[PDB]
Amino acid sequence: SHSVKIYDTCIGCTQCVRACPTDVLEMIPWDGCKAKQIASAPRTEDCVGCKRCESACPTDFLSVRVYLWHETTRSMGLAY
Amino acid sequence: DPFIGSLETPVTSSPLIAWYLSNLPGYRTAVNPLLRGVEVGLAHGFFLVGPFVKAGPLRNTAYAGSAGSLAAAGLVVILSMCLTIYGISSFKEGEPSIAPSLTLTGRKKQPDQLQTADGWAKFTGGFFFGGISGVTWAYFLLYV
Amino acid sequence: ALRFPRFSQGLAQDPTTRRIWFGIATAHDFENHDDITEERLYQNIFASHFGQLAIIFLWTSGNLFHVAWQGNFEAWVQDPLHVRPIAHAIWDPHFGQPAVEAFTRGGALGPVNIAYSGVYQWWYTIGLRTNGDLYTGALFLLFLSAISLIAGWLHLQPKWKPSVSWFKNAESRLNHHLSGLFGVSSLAWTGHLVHVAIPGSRGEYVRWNNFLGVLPHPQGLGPLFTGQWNLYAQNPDSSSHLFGTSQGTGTAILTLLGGFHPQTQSLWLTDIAHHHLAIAILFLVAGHMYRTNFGIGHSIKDLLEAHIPPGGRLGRGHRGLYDTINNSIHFQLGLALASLGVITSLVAQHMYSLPAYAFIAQDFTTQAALYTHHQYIAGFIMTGAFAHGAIFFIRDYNPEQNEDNVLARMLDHKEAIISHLSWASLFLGFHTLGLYVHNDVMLAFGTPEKQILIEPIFAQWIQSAHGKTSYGFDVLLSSTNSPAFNAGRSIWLPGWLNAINENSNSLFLTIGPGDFLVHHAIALGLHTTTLILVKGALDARGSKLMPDKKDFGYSFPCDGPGRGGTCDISAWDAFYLAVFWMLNTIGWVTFYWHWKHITLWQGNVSQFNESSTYLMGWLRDYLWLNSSQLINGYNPFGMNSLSVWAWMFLFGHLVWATGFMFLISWRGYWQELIETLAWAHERTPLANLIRWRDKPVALSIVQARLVGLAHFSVGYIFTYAAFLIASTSGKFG
Amino acid sequence: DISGLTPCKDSKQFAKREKQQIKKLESSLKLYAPESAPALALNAQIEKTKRRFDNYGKYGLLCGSDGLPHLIVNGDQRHWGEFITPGILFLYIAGWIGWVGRSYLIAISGEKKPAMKEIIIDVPLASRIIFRGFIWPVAAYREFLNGDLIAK
Amino acid sequence: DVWGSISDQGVVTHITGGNFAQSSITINGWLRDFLWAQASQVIQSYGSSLSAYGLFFLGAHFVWAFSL
Amino acid sequence: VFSAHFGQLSIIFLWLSGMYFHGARFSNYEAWLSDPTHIGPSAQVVWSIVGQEILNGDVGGGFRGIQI
Amino acid sequence: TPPQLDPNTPSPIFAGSTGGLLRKAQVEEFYVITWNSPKEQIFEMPTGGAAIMREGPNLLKLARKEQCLALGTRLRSKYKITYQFYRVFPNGEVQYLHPKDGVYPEKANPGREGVGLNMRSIGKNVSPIEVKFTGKQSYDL
Amino acid sequence: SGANFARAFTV
Ligand code: CLA
Ligand code: CLA
Ligand code: CLA
Ligand code: CLA
Ligand code: CLA
Ligand code: CLA
Ligand SMILES: CC1=C(/C=C/C(C)=C/C=C/C(C)=C/C=C/C=C(C)/C=C/C=C(C)/C=C/C2=C(C)CCCC2(C)C)C(C)(C)CCC1
Ligand code: SF4
Ligand code: SF4
Repeated sequence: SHSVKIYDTCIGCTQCVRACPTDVLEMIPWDGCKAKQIASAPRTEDCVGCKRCESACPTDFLSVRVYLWHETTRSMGLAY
Repeated sequence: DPFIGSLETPVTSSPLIAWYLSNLPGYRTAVNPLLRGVEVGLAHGFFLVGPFVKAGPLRNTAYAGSAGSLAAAGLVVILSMCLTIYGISSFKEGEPSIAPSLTLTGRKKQPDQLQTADGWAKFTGGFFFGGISGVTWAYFLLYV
Repeated sequence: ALRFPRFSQGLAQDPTTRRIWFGIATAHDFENHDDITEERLYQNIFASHFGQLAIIFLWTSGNLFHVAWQGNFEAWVQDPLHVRPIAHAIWDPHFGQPAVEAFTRGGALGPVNIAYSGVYQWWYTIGLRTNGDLYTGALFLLFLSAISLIAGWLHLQPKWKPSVSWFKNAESRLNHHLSGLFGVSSLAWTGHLVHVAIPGSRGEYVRWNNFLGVLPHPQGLGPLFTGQWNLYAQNPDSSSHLFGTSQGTGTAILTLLGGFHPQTQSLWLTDIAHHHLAIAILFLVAGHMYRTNFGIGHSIKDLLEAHIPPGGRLGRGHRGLYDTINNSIHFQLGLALASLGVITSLVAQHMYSLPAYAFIAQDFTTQAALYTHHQYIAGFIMTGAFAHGAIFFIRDYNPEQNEDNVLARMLDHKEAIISHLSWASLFLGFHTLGLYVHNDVMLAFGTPEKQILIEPIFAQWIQSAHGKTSYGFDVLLSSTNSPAFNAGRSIWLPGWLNAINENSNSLFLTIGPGDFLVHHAIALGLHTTTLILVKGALDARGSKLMPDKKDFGYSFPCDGPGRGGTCDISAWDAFYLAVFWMLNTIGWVTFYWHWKHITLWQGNVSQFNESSTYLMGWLRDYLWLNSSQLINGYNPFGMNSLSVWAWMFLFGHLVWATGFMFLISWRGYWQELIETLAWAHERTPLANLIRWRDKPVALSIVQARLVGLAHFSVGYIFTYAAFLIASTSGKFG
Repeated sequence: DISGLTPCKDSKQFAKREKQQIKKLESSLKLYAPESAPALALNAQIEKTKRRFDNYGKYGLLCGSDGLPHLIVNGDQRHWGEFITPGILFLYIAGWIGWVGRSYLIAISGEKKPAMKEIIIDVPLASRIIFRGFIWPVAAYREFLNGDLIAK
Repeated sequence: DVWGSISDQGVVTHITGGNFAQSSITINGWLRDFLWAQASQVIQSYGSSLSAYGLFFLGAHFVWAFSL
Repeated sequence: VFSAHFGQLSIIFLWLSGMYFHGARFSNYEAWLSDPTHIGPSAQVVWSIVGQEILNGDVGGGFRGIQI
Repeated sequence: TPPQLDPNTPSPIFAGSTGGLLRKAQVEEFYVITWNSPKEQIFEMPTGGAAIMREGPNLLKLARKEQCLALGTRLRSKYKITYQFYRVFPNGEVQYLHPKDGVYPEKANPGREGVGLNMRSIGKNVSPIEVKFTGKQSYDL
Repeated sequence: SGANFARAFTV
């Protein structure tokens, strides 16, 4: 399973949550920004590594990072 | 069930085709695997004898039949070795069989004993014996 | 922990077929194994070294035994110029009658293989004359392989296992390697040359049984200890000496004659013995520099810390470099690989102009094969040096402990170095291509006199300085009166000038307008390859497109399609790109050498001098002209002994063309194809009783790139080797 | 003379090559009518070949052993015009181009959107800038001494 | 096997001698008798009225190598 | 789409007109008409600027030009 | 929210296709998506082709989570229909997967724990030399 | 045919 980490540079624009095709990320309330919310990645074991979340993230460098790791049936996307 | 990854077509499910395929030695269930292996080996050896004796490097000499029969025997031996290796690597000893236990009607049936260590071993032994017998019978018939 | 990759659980958990591939791929990478420590890594490295030594010794033993058993050494030593060496016998059930008839060469009773490795001349020179010596050597090397394996197993034991602090004792290792490994070995080889090789060259047979009852020099050891060493050079070998016999010989064992042996066109054995003696003395004297347990010597860390320039133009200088070098193994590997590559290139450049083996200048195919082989090995090693430097920068570099020293300053200003390398490569490529195309068009229109031909003035001046009088300059050794000519005239100049001023040999060949452009092309290739490798090494830690490259590792596929798309962004991809340029440059160099030497050997040097200035000359007068005999190995009319070379030609072509598969097409299409094939196999009758254990998946991206590169290299190497050997063997001149 | 070369007005291979080319042209000349246009064209070609050979001989080049002229980039005073005299000229012209381009870029750095001026050149300002490069060495040297050549 | 020349007597001499039937069953035959033999006119056209064909022959090779 | 089709038709007609004018002006059609077997067609003539005049090969019929 | 059940829901009208379930469905797992449609209308299946969804509750079986999510997001975007899918094992266990809190993840809701949060910028991570010879990774700290 | 060829070499 891959590893998805959220850093504190986030501004809570909800784009990464919408972009995910496997329902990995979600948003929780926070107090470190104006939008008063941050992202989190509970269902990491479902991540397929498509890196769509990193494509839609406005920041000098991305506040959500995906590191590829040990592969498995779910993360590889095998239908058989 | 439409959502299963298969289709119902005239060729896939026909009375003649289903009857023919359900009578082949590899598809019987209540029969111990040794006899089915013997039959399969006999058929395969008798089929295999031909091309080696017909298109080999010694097809134009007087040594065509013996060389072809020996080549067919070697192929049968190699196939038996491959079958034994696959049986060792795939099935375990004490575990039950992994064959389906119900038919299209849904009526429960005894699982096939071929998908087991002892069953596959019997099948491979029968196949080896049948292949050798078929090869030698074809050699006897062709050049006598 | 359960499946085949016992050294990595992550590779054992996944059920696809990539587990096998990645288990085979990363077996020797001891840093990534789970539960690894420094001690285990060092001990595994030690055991691997021992195994490699055993393999090398077994290889040379097998070579010796096969030449002894299936060769014609005894018949070859009598008539060196009129007997073809035999490598080993051929047994093949697939061979037809004409193949058996055609391959029977030499004096054998069956098919054999002509040996182009050149071991016959080496073994003849070092003093072997019968097959008993070869059998004895084979047994000795078998014993050496056995003892190497035994030592490896012994040192893997718990009781004899060394500790980490032992491995990092740099000063003692340097002292012992400089004094014992180098100096003593050279001294022993000098002893062998004095005792066996030189007397064996004059007809006296010295062996183990009776080497105590013979005197290498009639005076003995008296002159050496007295001080009159000159007595060892009183009677040199006469100019009419015949190798292997006792006609017109002398008694000296250490000389400084210089030049080549007249009959064999090789270096004198006395000169070689003297050179080895001097080198051994120098190494023995120089090996006592560093401090050890006896309280005197030098300390390396204090040597490094003291070299900091006042004024701070270099910053902190060399402070902290000792620990950086010691604590990291990739730094050591990179340094060793760079040195080995330079040494290999030196060997390749020297062994063709100053041959040291008897009757090797008359064997053209052996010379060509040896030169090409050594140059390719040198290129690969030089690429590996930069690869391991980049790995070091990724893994073992600690920014805090190397603050403001030379490494930090290097990481500071990468942009200037990259820009200047790019400028130099652009300049060279632009102008070389322009000159070549202009010459080609001028020849195409039918007017050769409008060509651009530039004389290599500087190289010709260098050759004139060395003592060549074929141009007109009178500088240094060329001039009759000069401090250098007077200083060196009494010892070695009389032979050196005669050797260099002949036209047959390959020592300092004449050069004209054709060599200028080829040298500039070689420089362009070197600059471009260096640019690629240096950029990959310096941009490993990070850049502007991805400033956290050190977290993902040395090799990773990509970073998605975002930010415009980032393919081939890692340093592994920089190495994979630089391999192609290395191959291209080495190919250019080998083409130049082969064409120049074949034109020289064939008799006329005007063909090269008139057809090397435009590219159609290379395409028509080198490849097309010389492929005539190679492509005719087998035809509808028949076949001859060149059939195997044509077959390997086609084999190399096929492999090279197959590489394009993996180098062009990418993963998704093949994954979809595998999807469909899996459905087809699962849905068929009489074949669904068999089920797979590993789910079939397409190859990864980096794996596909590696496979394509391997195919490319194999095809390239095999095709060129076949062409070179067949073309040089067809005419034997 | 230099590096064992022969002066191009004394070598024989030069004359042999000239004769070969002239004979090759005259072989094709014979086919057509003497008054026809192809005859005039071939006569012009022959005249051009003869003039080129005479000019090459008179210019003081050095043919080699095989018969072709060789260029000397060494720096001898007898070959000033072989490499050194043209090369300097090139640099001049080349510098011109570079200087002009640089100036134009600065001339559009003031505005808020220089991209529009980069993709759609303006002719008045460019024509004003073009002729300032005729004295590029002097301006470049003065800027280097002042220190405005390098950004800070 | 089709093009060629005919004489007054009646015999027909083809361009390549009719070797397609026996030499085209091997890859070596396609490389030697077709690519190697028929490329003589392309490369030996320098200094003649067909030099542009050789120039384009080299230029196409350059572009093909450039594409990689 | 209609307008683009019309533009393409105009370009094709211009190309055909150019080919016909080249056949009319710089060609040896009248020479080829009488003796077609021994004369090579040619409808392009090269200028004499640099040394490219060697491209004006002798096709036949008292003409020099690039064979078409 | 309490997870629901899918006892006896019928299925959409289909003619069959070769992109359905495979041996993995019998061996490893599959997924079941349920929704509610106000009218009988034609939609497009993720596997391939077109099908017709009936009025009332509709249930479907799929092989991967991505197919379920793609069909669900198409339903949400085009038809304005809520949906929910579960995962089914060969042993009969049913696991509720889509919205666990009863609310789509794009909207914040109190009661959600933070997972995998690093309270530093992406450029404050340590170098790989710091974490060498240990199992942990630089970004994990 | 000569005039057509001469048209190119008028200058
Ligand atoms: C070191 C490399 C070496 C190599 C490449 C060869 C190569 C060859 N051998 Mg020779 N040979 C060698 C050493 C070697 N030999 C030694 C040490 C002996 C003494 C036992 C012989 C004795 C020998 C005989 C008696 C014969 C050959 C023959 C042959 C040929 C056919 C191959 C075969 O039948 O193997 C035969 C090999 C052996 C019976 C034993 C050799 C194996 C040694 C013990 C170890 C090799 C280990 C290898 C390096 C694995 C390392 C793994 C590592 C990469 C991880 C082939 C040219 C045959 C021939 O004549 O055909 C024309 C044959 O009749 N060889
Ligand atoms: C004086 C005694 C001594 C000696 C003889 C050696 C010798 C050696 N050590 Mg060292 N070592 C010593 C002391 C000594 N050590 C001490 C005290 C320590 C503790 C600090 C170490 C620590 C140590 C380690 C940790 C390791 C070694 C290793 C080795 C081996 C090097 C590999 C190799 O064979 O290269 C061959 C070397 C030479 C022949 C030198 C020649 C190189 C030049 C460039 C030759 C130029 C080529 C020339 C033209 C030849 C012609 C070719 C021919 C075919 C014609 C070798 C057995 C390595 C190994 O292999 O272990 C098994 C290794 O792992 N050593
Ligand atoms: C002096 C010895 C030497 C040593 C000890 C090392 C040591 C190391 N290298 Mg370095 N390296 C060297 C020389 C050396 N290298 C050279 C000369 C090069 C230039 C090519 C490189 C370039 C290099 C790269 C590019 C990489 C390393 C890496 C590694 C590490 C992993 C090893 C491994 O997994 O490979 C095991 C490899 C194999 C078993 C599979 C490949 C086998 C090749 C492709 C076979 C080619 C096919 C064959 C010839 C077919 C013949 C067919 C027949 C018809 C002829 C290891 C620490 C790897 C790393 O990531 O380290 C951190 C890494 O990726 N090295
Ligand atoms: C033979 C074909 C070929 C050629 C010509 C090049 C050329 C070049 N390579 Mg590439 N390369 C190739 C194949 C080739 N490569 C392959 C197979 C690989 C493996 C993937 C690479 C990988 C590679 C790498 C990794 C790098 C390069 C770089 C370079 C540049 C090196 C500097 C230099 O040589 O400038 C000489 C310049 C020229 C010869 C270019 C041609 C000039 C043209 C002909 C002039 C325009 C004239 C004309 C009017 C055209 C009009 C067009 C028409 C439509 C009007 C240069 C552009 C290096 C780099 O970028 O350095 C800056 C570098 O980093 N190459
Ligand atoms: C130059 C060599 C080359 C070769 C041999 C192939 C081979 C093939 N291509 Mg690839 N391809 C290439 C270059 C090449 N390609 C290039 C440059 C591209 C552009 C990117 C592609 C892109 C491509 C696509 C897009 C597709 C293929 C497909 C195919 C396959 C077609 C089916 C078939 O004919 O295979 C049968 C095998 C051969 C004809 C190869 C020769 C084998 C002979 C008989 C020797 C066998 C020897 C024997 C078994 C050896 C055993 C000994 C050993 C145990 C030691 C086949 C694997 C198609 C495919 O996969 O669909 C089926 C397809 O979809 N290729
Ligand atoms: C406008 C003027 C201009 C100037 C002053 C420079 C200046 C420089 N270039 Mg750059 N460059 C330019 C345009 C320019 N460049 C363009 C248009 C390109 C894209 C083709 C490049 C691409 C480029 C590369 C790839 C490299 C440089 C490098 C360099 C440096 C070394 C010199 C050299 O190698 O030239 C190289 C020159 C070229 C390859 C072609 C330049 C010729 C252009 C077409 C002329 C400028 C014309 C312009 C349209 C005029 C408009 C003004 C008008 C409206 C009034 C130097 C700082 C080198 C380096 O980095 O050195 C540190 C290097 O690696 N340049
Ligand atoms: C990445 C990296 C790396 C790598 C690097 C490299 C790879 C390098 C190389 C380098 C090289 C490869 C170099 C070379 C050099 C050389 C030289 C420096 C030479 C010199 C010479 C001389 C000086 C000579 C002289 C002379 C002559 C000329 C003649 C005779 C006389 C005399 C002797 C005087 C490392 C590992 C570090 C680590 C870090 C990073
Ligand atoms: S896209 Fe980036 S900035 Fe926006 S919520 Fe997700 S992590 Fe935060
Ligand atoms: S990589 Fe893809 S699946 Fe994984 S969290 Fe990002 S968007 Fe979701």
